[PDB]
Amino acid sequence: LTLLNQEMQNLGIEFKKYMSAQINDVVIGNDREFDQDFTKLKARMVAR
Amino acid sequence: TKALVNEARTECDRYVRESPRFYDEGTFSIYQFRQTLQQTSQGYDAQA
Repeated sequence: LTLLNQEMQNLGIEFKKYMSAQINDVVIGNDREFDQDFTKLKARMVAR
Repeated sequence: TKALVNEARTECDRYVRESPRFYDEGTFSIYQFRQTLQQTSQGYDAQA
């Protein structure tokens, strides 16, 4: 029991790390999937 | 081990401060960013 909560605390700290990493990739375009959808959005409006 | 680790870290903290050699007009100019800001970097990105 004295060790169970230590894993829980790291889980919260580690959870924010992954979320911060994924979101950061979007702001700069590292996530290639997001860029492909984004360029589609721009093309439709200009064509529209 | 503790003594050396503390001593090593203390020296490692001195590299961060910029020496006069850090700046050199010929080697690199901080003002070339203007060329990337004067109607060059259109979006709020860091690709150019």
